[PDB]
Amino acid sequence: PLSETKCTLKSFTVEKGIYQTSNFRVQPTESIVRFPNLCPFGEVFNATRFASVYAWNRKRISNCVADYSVLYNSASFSTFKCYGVSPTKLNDLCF
Amino acid sequence: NFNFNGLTGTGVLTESNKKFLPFQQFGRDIADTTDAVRDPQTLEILDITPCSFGGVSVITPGTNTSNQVAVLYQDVNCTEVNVFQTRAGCLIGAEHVNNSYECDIPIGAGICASYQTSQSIIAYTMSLGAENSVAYSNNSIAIPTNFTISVTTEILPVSMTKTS
Amino acid sequence: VDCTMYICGDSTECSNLLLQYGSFCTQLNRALTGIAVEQDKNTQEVFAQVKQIYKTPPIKDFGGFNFSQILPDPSKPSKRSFIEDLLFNKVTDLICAQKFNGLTVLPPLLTDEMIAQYTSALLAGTITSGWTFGAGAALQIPFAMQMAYRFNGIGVTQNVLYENQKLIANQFNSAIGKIQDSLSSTASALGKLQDVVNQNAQALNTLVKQLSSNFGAISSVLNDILSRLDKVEAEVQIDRLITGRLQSLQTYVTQQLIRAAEIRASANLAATKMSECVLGQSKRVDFCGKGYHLMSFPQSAPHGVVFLHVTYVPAQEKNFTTA
Amino acid sequence: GKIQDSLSSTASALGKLQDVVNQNAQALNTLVKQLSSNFGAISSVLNDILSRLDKVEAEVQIDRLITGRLQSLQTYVTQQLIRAAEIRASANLAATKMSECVLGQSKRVDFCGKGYHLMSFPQSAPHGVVFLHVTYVPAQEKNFTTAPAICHDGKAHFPREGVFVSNGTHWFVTQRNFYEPQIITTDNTFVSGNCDVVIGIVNNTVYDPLQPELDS
Ligand SMILES: *[C@@H]1O[C@H](CO)[C@@H](O[C@@H]2O[C@H](CO)[C@@H](O)[C@H](O)[C@H]2NC(C)=O)[C@H](O)[C@H]1NC(C)=O
Ligand SMILES: *[C@@H]1O[C@H](CO)[C@@H](O[C@@H]2O[C@H](CO)[C@@H](O)[C@H](O)[C@H]2NC(C)=O)[C@H](O)[C@H]1NC(C)=O
Ligand SMILES: *[C@@H]1O[C@H](CO)[C@@H](O[C@@H]2O[C@H](CO)[C@@H](O)[C@H](O)[C@H]2NC(C)=O)[C@H](O)[C@H]1NC(C)=O
Ligand SMILES: *[C@@H]1O[C@H](CO)[C@@H](O)[C@H](O)[C@H]1NC(C)=O
Ligand SMILES: *[C@@H]1O[C@H](CO)[C@@H](O)[C@H](O)[C@H]1NC(C)=O
Ligand SMILES: *[C@@H]1O[C@H](CO)[C@@H](O)[C@H](O)[C@H]1NC(C)=O
Ligand SMILES: *[C@@H]1O[C@H](CO)[C@@H](O)[C@H](O)[C@H]1NC(C)=O
Ligand SMILES: *[C@@H]1O[C@H](CO)[C@@H](O)[C@H](O)[C@H]1NC(C)=O
Ligand SMILES: *[C@@H]1O[C@H](CO)[C@@H](O)[C@H](O)[C@H]1NC(C)=O
Repeated sequence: PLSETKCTLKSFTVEKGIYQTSNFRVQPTESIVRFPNLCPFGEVFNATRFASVYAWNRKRISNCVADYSVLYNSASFSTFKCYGVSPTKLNDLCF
Repeated sequence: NFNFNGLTGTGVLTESNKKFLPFQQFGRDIADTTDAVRDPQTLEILDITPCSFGGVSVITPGTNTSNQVAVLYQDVNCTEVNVFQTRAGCLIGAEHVNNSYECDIPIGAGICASYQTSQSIIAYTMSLGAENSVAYSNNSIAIPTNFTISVTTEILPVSMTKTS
Repeated sequence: VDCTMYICGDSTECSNLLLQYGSFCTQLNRALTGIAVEQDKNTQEVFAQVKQIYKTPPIKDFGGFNFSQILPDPSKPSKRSFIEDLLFNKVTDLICAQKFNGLTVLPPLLTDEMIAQYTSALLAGTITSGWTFGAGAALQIPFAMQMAYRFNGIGVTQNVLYENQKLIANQFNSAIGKIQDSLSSTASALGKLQDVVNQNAQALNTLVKQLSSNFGAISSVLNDILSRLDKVEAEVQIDRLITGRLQSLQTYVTQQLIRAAEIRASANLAATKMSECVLGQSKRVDFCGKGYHLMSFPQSAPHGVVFLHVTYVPAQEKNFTTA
Repeated sequence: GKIQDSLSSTASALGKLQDVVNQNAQALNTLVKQLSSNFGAISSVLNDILSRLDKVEAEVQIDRLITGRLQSLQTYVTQQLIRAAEIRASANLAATKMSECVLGQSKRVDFCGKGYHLMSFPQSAPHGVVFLHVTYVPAQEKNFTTAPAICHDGKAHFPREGVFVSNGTHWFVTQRNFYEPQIITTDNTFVSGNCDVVIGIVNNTVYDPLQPELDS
């Protein structure tokens, strides 16, 4: 913690008096996830009958868990894009 | 580093006496920053708080005198770090002194450090001034019999380097 | 303020970008430290002009003037004159909220208890030693024989006081009393102090609330703004946060610099009064407050100072033909 | 002679000046270093962005250079303005001291430095001024019994200037800031009131210049 002062002072002779050098941020020991199914992607993505665009089908989905892995492991999909979504953090995301 | 029902945050979770309304979720503060939370699996009111933070401060006599330094951790409690606890934070490497001398290297809240006694950086409550008590009585006057003429340099800026 | 943290919370991703703005982060600390340093220089210049700490004698006989109001209270744990407590109650969470994001409140070098020892000394020497303690070693002089001079200062021959002493005693004391209620019954007298404290806590709130603004970025949470966004596109987003926030500091910093420069001017005004008015007797008309000035009594107040100016105001007139 | 010894080894007494010169070159330095910063653009060299890319892209990048540098000026400039006023107030104080202290004699207390002020001698210094304040400081004190007044015949006698003192027997009136005792005569003292009112008046005899002059 002394040598940092010489870098902040920018002088091999640090004259008398107190110098602010660095900051310490206590890092956290471990994570607490304190929550108080499966999501039908085999029923949506392997579904047998999609309607057209004039009467498109909409399925509100909640209260289940995301299988976001095999989405990327599918790799038979032509155009697959995401805006504001990260693949690594997709599992981490809690919609 | 906590996540409560999708709420994420990093703090010091403690017991707390503040009492929610039942339907509520987050307590908050004037800054809208998350303050208190309710543990979902068993309802209890947990505070939150910053980590130790503060700035590091290296108290040193001139490198001409010593290479020894006393580190002041500002505004922390001495755990997360010869140690001494101050008003201004956690000080390390300066031996406390019950004696009180002139403030020399100002630290905070009256704590002032100086190098002298072998030697070690010390830390002590600064004495403001030396003490005197005027000897006073309603008939008592003290008239100077002799004087000095002192020349005291006083120095002021006038102009600064002009630029364009 | 911690520039790297306040801008980039807990993210190296953002933290690396900040390096591309160079010395902004450092020069802000260099700026605020310049303020923070001279603040304890202000308080240094004002309060401690006196070489030694004088203390009042054990027994108070001033000729009828009652200073128990203004002198340190021996029965308080922190010894502060009865009046000063009225002040510390008027002036006044923000305790850790600011301290979340790297907004720190450093302790003033001089504790309030120390400030009350200076303003005891200055007030102890003023009473016993007259004005001479500012010019050198304090000289005990009978207080009633002090006020004979301070009349000669304003042109009233001293034979007025030696004859009117008892009267002047009561007028003084009864004047001190009303100073209590003047403070006690109205909270707007301290507005000057109260405004300073508010404006500081004001901008801090504003500075904090700037963390929650989008600044054109998709969100104000740096995690969602940087981690959710592609390590390619999220760069441009975090700029709008950084550029926004980093600017928002310079706004705050510049305000403090300007505002401190006002206080720096007000501090000298105090240090001028403290030297001329308290330590000496002022010949400057209405510099010490309306009327011919006799003496002044400093009193500390939070991040401020309060003077009690004892002044001489004539009253009853009689038309006279003159030549 | 003490002054010249102080300066001979004192780097600090000029700290006020040395700081001002520093802080400018400081912000001047920092102003320069800001020419080396990316500011988000792909490089901090102006041309090296150009010759790398076709200009319709450079028009975008050079923003983040200009937006950066232009800001860094307004930071530096707004600094100087603030810092200028700081010198500005100091310059006003110097004019006040130059005017009052040197060209006058300042009745103001501790404006010209501790002690009663006699005169000041200005001395130039780089980007500044240095006053040598010659001040009159009393030294040796002697505890004296005093009285605010002296009865004579029942009239009260007060000093014109100074105070009645005694070393314990003979009452002397003396000037205040120096001990110069003198026997008490009407030329020292004026008559006001009588012996009842004054608090602390003592019993004494104020010698008369005139009475002996008669006796022949
Ligand atoms: C100075 O004034 C204070 C109050 O302003 C006096 O203290 C009071 O003393 C009387 C005794 O007759 C008590 O009944 C009161 O309760 C006291 N009040 C307080 C607030 O302490 C004090 O006696 C006065 N002293 C002089 C020398 O004038
Ligand atoms: C106080 O000062 C007076 C003034 O000098 C002293 O009176 C003189 O004392 C000396 C003693 O050496 C005698 O020789 C003179 O004749 C005295 N003159 C007068 C006019 O009295 C006095 O003695 C001093 N007293 C004390 C206690 O210091
Ligand atoms: C000064 O002298 C006067 C007399 O000229 C003193 O006044 C009287 O003092 C005696 C005691 O010695 C009392 O018994 C009398 O009652 C006093 N006068 C009256 C009318 O009451 C005085 O005490 C002496 N001392 C001073 C005042 O300094
Ligand atoms: C400072 O150190 C130098 C050697 O680097 C020495 O010559 C000089 O005497 C020292 N001065 C003080 C005040 O310590
Ligand atoms: C430090 O922690 C101890 C207990 O852990 C507590 O008694 C003390 O008050 C704390 N001090 C500060 C300044 O937090
Ligand atoms: C000061 O004295 C107390 C006892 O009153 C003692 O506990 C403490 O250790 C002393 N401080 C130092 C630095 O020795
Ligand atoms: C002096 O005379 C004027 C005449 O108008 C009057 O106003 C004033 O009150 C008089 N002074 C006193 C003390 O009565
Ligand atoms: C005056 O009396 C006080 C009484 O304590 C003493 O301390 C002081 O030294 C005396 N003055 C001189 C010049 O000795
Ligand atoms: C001065 O104070 C003393 C108390 O020590 C007292 O006896 C004396 O009467 C007082 N004299 C005056 C004039 O106040």
